[PDB]
Amino acid sequence: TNFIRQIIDEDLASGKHTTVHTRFPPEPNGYLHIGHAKSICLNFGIAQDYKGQCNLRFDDTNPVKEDIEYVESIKNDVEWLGFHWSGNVRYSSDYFDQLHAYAIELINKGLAYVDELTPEQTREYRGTLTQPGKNSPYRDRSVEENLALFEKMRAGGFEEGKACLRAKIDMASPFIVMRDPVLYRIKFAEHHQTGNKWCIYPMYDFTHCISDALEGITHSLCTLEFQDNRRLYDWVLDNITIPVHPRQYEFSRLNLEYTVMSKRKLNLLVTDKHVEGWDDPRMPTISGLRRRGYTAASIREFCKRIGVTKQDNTIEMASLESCIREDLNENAPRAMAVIDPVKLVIENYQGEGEMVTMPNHPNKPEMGSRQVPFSGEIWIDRADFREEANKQYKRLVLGKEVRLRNAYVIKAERVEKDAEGNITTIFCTYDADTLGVIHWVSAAHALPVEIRLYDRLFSVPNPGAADDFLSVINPESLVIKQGFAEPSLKDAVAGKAFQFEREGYFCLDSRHSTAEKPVFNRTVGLRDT
RNA sequence: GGGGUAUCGCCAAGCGGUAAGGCACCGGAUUCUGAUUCCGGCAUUCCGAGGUUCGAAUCCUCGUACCCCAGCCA
Ligand SMILES: Nc1ncnc2c1ncn2[C@@H]1O[C@H](COP(=O)(O)OP(=O)(O)OP(=O)(O)O)[C@@H](O)[C@H]1O
Repeated sequence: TNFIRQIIDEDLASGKHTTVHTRFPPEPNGYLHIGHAKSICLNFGIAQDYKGQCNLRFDDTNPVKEDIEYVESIKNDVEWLGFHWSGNVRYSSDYFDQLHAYAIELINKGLAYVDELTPEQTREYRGTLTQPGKNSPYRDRSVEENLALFEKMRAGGFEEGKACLRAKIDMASPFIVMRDPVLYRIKFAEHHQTGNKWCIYPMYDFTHCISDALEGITHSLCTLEFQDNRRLYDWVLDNITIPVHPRQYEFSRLNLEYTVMSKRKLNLLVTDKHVEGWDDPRMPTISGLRRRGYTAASIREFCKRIGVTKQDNTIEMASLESCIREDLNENAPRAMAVIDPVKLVIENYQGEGEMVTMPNHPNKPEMGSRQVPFSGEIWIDRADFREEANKQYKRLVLGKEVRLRNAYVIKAERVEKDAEGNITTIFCTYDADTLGVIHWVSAAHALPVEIRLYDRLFSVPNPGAADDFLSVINPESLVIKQGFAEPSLKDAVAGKAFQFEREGYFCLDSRHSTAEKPVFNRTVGLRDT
């Protein structure tokens, strides 16, 4: 339970409400991100918990920043997380004629006027954070005059910025938001829903409260920056004929260590091609997380974990990463692949190669078993062999034995070096009556596989607070490798996390994999210690 | 000037009766993944100073710190 639910409980009990109706309202100007997921889980979660409704409403009030691509991707991610909205998808643009009708009521009551101060001037008259503002010389036009000027606006008679509609509140109010907040501005831009029907568009504050009222939203939940704004919310609803008055409650937004959430910024990474696109696996976007191999259930857990408070905060990746590991550890069928490979032959081995039965899950027999080809000329990961080591090192030293995964206890004997002091191959003896551990892959039966080792995108924890977040990108956010994996991975499906034993949970990258050359994104590493 | 917030390294319960939980972390026991699983340890102390009370993280003063607002963006 959190503060928002205690409020809802009181509301139900006191008989203030009988049903709860929330909404998630993203603007379609970018893909959704892990931050949005916190709001989604909150809004849609309360609905199903209290057997209530939650609308998906696209706040599409600014046509020059939104695109249809986003509305489709947004609907996509919402479902993927496992949530369904109430009834049909809604749009603020759905209320354009209603909004305009309400602007007129405001005008008719003298609570709004068409101002003509330029954009620079409007800023000047607004005062500062310590100095009150001042009434525009156009502030006292007659209702009749305002009706005329507004229709001129509506009818495209004014250039952009040459006139706008404003609420007539208080230029000296300590709330900067109540100093005659603009209600309509001219934009001769094709809207993705209403095409060119409109050339004057409503501002967020005017649109949002009226839309919540019309939809019968019982609790408008959004982030902390809107606490001041709440005053305008109520002011609008108090001066127009509407029969309900939704209440807004604010909770703090999610900040994740090492990542930027600002869609402006995420947009820069994409536009400047510093990442593949919105769903690149290093992005904090829901679709990127998906491609990265996270699971809708792991994200819901994350939300469940971070809580909901008024407290500003920054979660460490350790918490996110914890969630996906827990999920995958339980449901991921284990398999084997070698990322950095150095050849290892067993001379002692006689035969064209046998077959070893390995479990799909070392702790869950229920998940079945499989037939993995063993051999003499195998593949091993470089860092597993040590020509020289100490008691700690529990892998393959040039003097002792090491158990192969689910196979034979081999024994290191004779190395062979590459001219440049490197190791070309390892020769070891095997003990036919054997069946630390190390993973392997029969050279003869090995499947060529690309591996994409992903790390955090930024090299500082709050790249946001940097003078130039771009200059603080991690150059090792993605490190590609060519390795080998057992042939069963021949049947991996896009997004189906496997646990490459002793490395990390990996998943087939849709975007890149092909027939011969599959591509595996490393979702998250294993607890290395 | 206004609106907000202050509990462990990072989250977070608490709502006058004596500091939950989770992530990280340190042990130790199993383990053919240095994984998983188990065991145990991690706030006499709740931004600071005063005060009320039998008892205060919780009430009341008085400070201090941080966040948000001056888009015809949301
Ligand atoms: N980081 C966040 N943490 C929690 N909730 C968020 C976060 N960012 C946005 N939201 C919520 O998502 C809802 C939709 O956000 P919307 O896409 O309209 O704008 P925004 O993401 O705040 O701004 P921007 O488009 O500049 O990123 C908002 O009502 C807000 O409460």
